[PDB]
Amino acid sequence: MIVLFVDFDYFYAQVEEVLNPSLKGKPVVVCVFSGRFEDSGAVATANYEARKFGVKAGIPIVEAKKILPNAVYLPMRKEVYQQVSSRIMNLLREYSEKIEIASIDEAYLDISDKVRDYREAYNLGLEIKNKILEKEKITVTVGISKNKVFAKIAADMAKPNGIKVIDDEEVKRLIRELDIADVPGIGNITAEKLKKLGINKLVDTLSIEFDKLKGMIGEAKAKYLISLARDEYNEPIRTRVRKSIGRIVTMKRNSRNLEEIKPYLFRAIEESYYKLDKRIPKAIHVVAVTEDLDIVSRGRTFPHGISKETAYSESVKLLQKILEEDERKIRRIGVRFSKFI
DNA sequence: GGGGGAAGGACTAA
DNA sequence: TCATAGTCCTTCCCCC
Ligand SMILES: [Mg+2]
Ligand SMILES: [Mg+2]
Repeated sequence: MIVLFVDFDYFYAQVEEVLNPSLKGKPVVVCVFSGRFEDSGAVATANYEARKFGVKAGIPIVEAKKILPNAVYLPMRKEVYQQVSSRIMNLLREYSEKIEIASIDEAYLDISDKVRDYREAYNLGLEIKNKILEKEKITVTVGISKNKVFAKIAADMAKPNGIKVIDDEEVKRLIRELDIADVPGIGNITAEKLKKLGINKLVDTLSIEFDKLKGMIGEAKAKYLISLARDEYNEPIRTRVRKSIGRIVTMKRNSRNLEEIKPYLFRAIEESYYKLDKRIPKAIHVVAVTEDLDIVSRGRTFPHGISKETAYSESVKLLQKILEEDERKIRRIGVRFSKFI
């Protein structure tokens, strides 16, 4: 299997550039303004001009302004980025029916039946970068290898505006050298549990007692890491099916007053159903972001489709169940639907 | 012993 | 006042 992975570069920021060419060269910061106070919120992303100085996805807009008070700050326009994204995905289908859209800016193409070696793949990668730059003036990084995971690692190494192949020999090389924390699926919490076992390279997972690793990081991740170690991982590229759709919204001020949170809850439902678009969910969950940031969630599954009417009354029950089972004030409130028919 | 689903918190990522 | 969507893992639970 020859997988080709595509990841758009500093996407939201780059799209803002394409719609306003005069931003080219200046640090650009796309923000999610929460609204409780001027400059409240986080950075969704930044171009490399801004990123070069420490301004990057996740930090408070406040900080970014202290680092680069003169960078361009723009409100995130997801709808716009999503349409640009869809158009790019379509260009990708012209290269393989077997395509997996991982996120708004990531996709895997199984090009096994399109090329015969990593040389042709590489050229096809170039064709793709030029096609996109051409049609949408968007630069992307291409990663090529024998499976989804390494194709993604290839990309991580070559970004931005790059392209890299990781042949079988380099795979085995990485299995021993590559820092295990840089493996897709391994987060901080998991990276830590691993270090606490001397495990710092994939190979180290082959020498350790399984049940020992399993009891530490869970059975699924254990099998995942090992299979990668044995150079055996090869999950198929498959059309993705969003299993759930929801929306969570931050409130002006925290509280635990049902009637004061209702507005937000309902606003979150209207926005969600909209997104549902044709989909009828059989399950629903009300999600809460406590003052301390912990997450409290209570949901329920029904034996049939959920009407917006139901969603309404039902969400209030779940909301209160949360209210009674947690004495914390709520910072953000949202809803989430799943188990579509 | 395990198929299978429902619920709640974990974990990645974003 | 710093703090922005989704997928699974783990557990209990009915039950063949
Ligand atoms: Mg990405
Ligand atoms: Mg990207």
